[PDB]
Amino acid sequence: LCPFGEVFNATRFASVYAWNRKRISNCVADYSVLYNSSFSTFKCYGVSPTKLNDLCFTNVYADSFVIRGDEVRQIAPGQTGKIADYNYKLPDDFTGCVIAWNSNNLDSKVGGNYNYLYRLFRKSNLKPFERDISTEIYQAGSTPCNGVEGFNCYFPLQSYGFQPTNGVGYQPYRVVVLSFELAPATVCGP
Amino acid sequence: EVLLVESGGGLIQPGGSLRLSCAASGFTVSSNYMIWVRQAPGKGLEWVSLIYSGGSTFYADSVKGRFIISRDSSKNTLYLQMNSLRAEDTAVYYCAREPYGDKAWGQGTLVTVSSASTKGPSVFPLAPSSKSTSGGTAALGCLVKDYFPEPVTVSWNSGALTSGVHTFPAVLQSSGLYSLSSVVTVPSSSLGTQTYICNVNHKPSNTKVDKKVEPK
Amino acid sequence: DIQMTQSPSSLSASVGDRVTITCQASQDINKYLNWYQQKPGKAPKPLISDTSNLQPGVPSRFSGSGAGTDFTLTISSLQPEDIATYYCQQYDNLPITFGQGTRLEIKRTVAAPSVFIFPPSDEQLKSGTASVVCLLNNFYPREAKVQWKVDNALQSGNSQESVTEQDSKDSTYSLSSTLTLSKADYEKHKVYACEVTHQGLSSPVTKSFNRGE
Ligand SMILES: *[C@@H]1O[C@H](CO)[C@@H](O)[C@H](O)[C@H]1NC(C)=O
Repeated sequence: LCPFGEVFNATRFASVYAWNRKRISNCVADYSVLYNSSFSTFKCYGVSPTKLNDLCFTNVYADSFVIRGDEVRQIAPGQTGKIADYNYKLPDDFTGCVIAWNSNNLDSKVGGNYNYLYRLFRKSNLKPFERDISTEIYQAGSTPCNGVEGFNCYFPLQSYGFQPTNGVGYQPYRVVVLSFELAPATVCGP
Repeated sequence: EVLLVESGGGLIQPGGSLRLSCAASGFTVSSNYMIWVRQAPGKGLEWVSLIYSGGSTFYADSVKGRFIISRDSSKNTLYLQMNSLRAEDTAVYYCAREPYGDKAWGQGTLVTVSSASTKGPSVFPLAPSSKSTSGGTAALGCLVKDYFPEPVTVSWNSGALTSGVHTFPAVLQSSGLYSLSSVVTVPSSSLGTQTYICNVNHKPSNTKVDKKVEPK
Repeated sequence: DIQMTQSPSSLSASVGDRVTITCQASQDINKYLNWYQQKPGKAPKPLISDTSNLQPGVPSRFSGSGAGTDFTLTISSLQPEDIATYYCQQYDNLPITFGQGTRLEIKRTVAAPSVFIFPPSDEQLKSGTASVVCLLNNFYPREAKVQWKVDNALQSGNSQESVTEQDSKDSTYSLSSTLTLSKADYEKHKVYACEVTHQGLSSPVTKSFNRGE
């Protein structure tokens, strides 16, 4: 069977700016075993979770990261916001599934979990499935920064600082995005 | 040092269009988050529009489909295009580098949405009293009557006199025209030797009036 | 939309007092809450960002605290320069929303107004209207009564007044009252009087003139 467990059950998830991709190949996938086993979000575009078990694809990608609850809505075709624009962008014609669950009991800490970051500053929007891991000081003026933070010179990433007492819109959510591409078709339902 | 200077505000009829401009110095507009905020006369602050570092735009529901936020990097300028204007759009509009980065706010530009016509004020002396107490204080002033729209500026002796000056908020008269008074207190012993002139400016009507105020 | 409610809507405090302005959000905004100071006749100035971070050029007598739905601005040692309207703002959840504002006045010792009356100009009269102006200069507190009297008949419905914002130089207010008559009504009467009642006056003060004297 396809190794979804390694994705969904990873101990640690990536920061959304540095989102992880697992390329799935040459295996059989029960996507109905997923679509009940427990998820606050399970939205499919251009496919149904039921119909996936009688379909074959060249490859499947499993993208995974953490964002805050109120940002899960940006993980959909046609959205704008700091997450869709600067961190993780789905194409308008997306074919796949967005799956999310509250991870407050795994990813929040007393005093703040500062390990999860997002890109706040960027001069232009990401292309679909673009990953920007630049740490370059953001030049907000005409004066070059020369790697030093100061006036008009900003670290481009910010921390969520997840705390267990946060309201649910500010709690961490683990997200997995399944993308299906159509060479010989190597990933099939049973 | 960062400067933000709004312009383009003025009197406009209901249904009309205006473009406000916010000329920036000291940061790159096209690289930054910026907003427009408005304040109706005597009211609080209302968010209007937002543009992200990378160009995504957001609007208050009350202006959605009517207003457009944009920027021109060659001119380092932020705009607000305002269509289908309504009386309730009447406000001072502020631009700001917000919510991220080194924060800065402009000084605001006044938009008046009204079908009433521009009218320049009449300026009348408030003459210092005859019985001004010999070694005491006299008051004198100017009455700036019957103008539309706001604002007027009053200076005394071309800005040489600032101490003891009060320029009152305008009252809206039942005529739909504004009126205000500007007064200053001076030593009574000054009245024989010092000239007092109020400089009134009403840009909307291109009125400038310099009224000399003397004992009658 | 996240509604922001500040408390109180106005306050009056003494020099050196520790002042508290509260802000409640109708839902959680975590730390993402700003404070602004708007001085009489200026634009809003950033005071605090993200609950507690002091902006450039703001003294450390200002501080912010709170989290989630409950926030506080504290001024530890109130100074006259702090006369302003203060606004909270939540910015991390669209639409950006502001509190309704807290107007801050500073107390001083009672100061009676200086009172002056001004007849209409001959120039205005020729044009068909008479504006009579009464000035109350540099008083505290703000509460004051102007009574216009024409040949000792108390006048109602034909006056408007205007009050300045509190001046940080001396913590005082001033007030303008304008009585408007037609030229024909103005010429029917002799004695034009404004009678002022204020806490700093043991009894009301009256300034008057006689038309054509
Ligand atoms: C992850 O872990 C649980 C509990 O051990 C297991 O039952 C579940 O099937 C796993 N999830 C996936 C999608 O493999």
